[PDB]
Amino acid sequence: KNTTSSSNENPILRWMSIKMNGFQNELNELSGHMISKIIHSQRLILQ
Amino acid sequence: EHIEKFLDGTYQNSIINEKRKENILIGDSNIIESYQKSLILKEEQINEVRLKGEEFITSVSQNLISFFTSSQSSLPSSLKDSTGDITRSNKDSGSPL
Amino acid sequence: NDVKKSLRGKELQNYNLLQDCTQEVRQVTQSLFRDAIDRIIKKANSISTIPSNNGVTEATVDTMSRLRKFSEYKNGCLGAMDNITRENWLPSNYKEKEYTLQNWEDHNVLLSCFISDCIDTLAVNLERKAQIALMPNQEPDVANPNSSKNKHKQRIGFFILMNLTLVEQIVEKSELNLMLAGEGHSRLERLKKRYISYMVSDWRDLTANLMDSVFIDSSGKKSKDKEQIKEKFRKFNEGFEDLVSKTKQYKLSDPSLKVTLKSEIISLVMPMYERFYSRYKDSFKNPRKHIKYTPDELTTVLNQLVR
Repeated sequence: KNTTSSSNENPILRWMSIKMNGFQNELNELSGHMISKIIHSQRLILQ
Repeated sequence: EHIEKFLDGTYQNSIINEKRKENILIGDSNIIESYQKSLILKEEQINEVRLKGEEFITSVSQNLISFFTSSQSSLPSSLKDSTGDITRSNKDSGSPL
Repeated sequence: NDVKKSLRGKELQNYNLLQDCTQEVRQVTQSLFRDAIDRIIKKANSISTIPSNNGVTEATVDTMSRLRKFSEYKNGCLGAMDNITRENWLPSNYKEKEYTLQNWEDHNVLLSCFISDCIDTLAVNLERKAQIALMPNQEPDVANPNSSKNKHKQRIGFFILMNLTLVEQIVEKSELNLMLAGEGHSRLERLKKRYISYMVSDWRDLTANLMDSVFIDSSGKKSKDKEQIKEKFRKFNEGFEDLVSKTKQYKLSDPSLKVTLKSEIISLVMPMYERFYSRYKDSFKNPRKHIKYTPDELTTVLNQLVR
């Protein structure tokens, strides 16, 4: 139309871009703590 | 919670917002292409499909802490799910992690 | 108003006829106010079903924007409140328990009196319509949180309190806002607390037969009848999660209603489980396998029952 949308995809880019923030943030956080934990595994097993 | 609380989640009370006429003034001329009806043709299933995106991504996320890392250093286990080496005994490790 | 006030201490002789055709324009007020009440009756009873997502019939929107048409004739409303009864807008076979109303002094009395009585009429007619439309074979029994009849006190409660959500959210910025001071706020509060208590009803069943389950086995010993442990505590968990389950059907709109129903039902439940949990938490090495919640975690459940 566009609209793009009908709130609910513009305002569910409040979902979609922010579900992309839950996803990109999820990879961010798991990336962080996983990276530092494995860093504390070469610390914790090798070192 | 809110995003599920907009699908059926009224989203008609939002139509009741300007359908208070914003009185004053007197109209009541609400011709919004109402609204965001919406989504029943599979875009609701695109929404719940995205929620499967989320809980799925958490499922593979913590499911990466199922291997310990399979017993041992597969430590950089960032990707991906495979290799069920089933030497369960012993410590070093069922741990994960 | 301008002419009968105009300048006095003088001969004024058509002033009687001013009071007579002005007595007919107070039959235009009077007829417009019995028209207001009967307007609520017929214009409300127009609809027959609670809505799809159970919202607000826009006959109520008509009723409140109808009231803001009663608003900005304000000073003519003030003089228009002259010398006329509450029963000059009443279908006389009413009861006053229908009306959250508890003087005869000025027109500011009949201001909040009259308008808040009109929203009481909105309450009794909407309430009647729900009482019909859910149990379509019964007598509509009204204003009754202690009803032994309704099965939909939560549902009717959220319906009606969305109607009042509308009403105070037009008295939000109205002149009625600045008109109906003092009592009429508290009239609206009692109006709320009815349907609030409708949404506390089966929680009062849970607490009711919980502490009754304390009462009937308050006779004998410590619970070697461990069917009483898992009776009170299991069935308490059963009805508790039933109530949390049917709490999920409704999602509130006033934040102060969230605070209201929240702290109400917290204050309903808690001390029972405090003295009762803490009374009977001495029965196993794992009460866990029989008794589930703390008051800490149950409190937390209630505090995220109200997202």
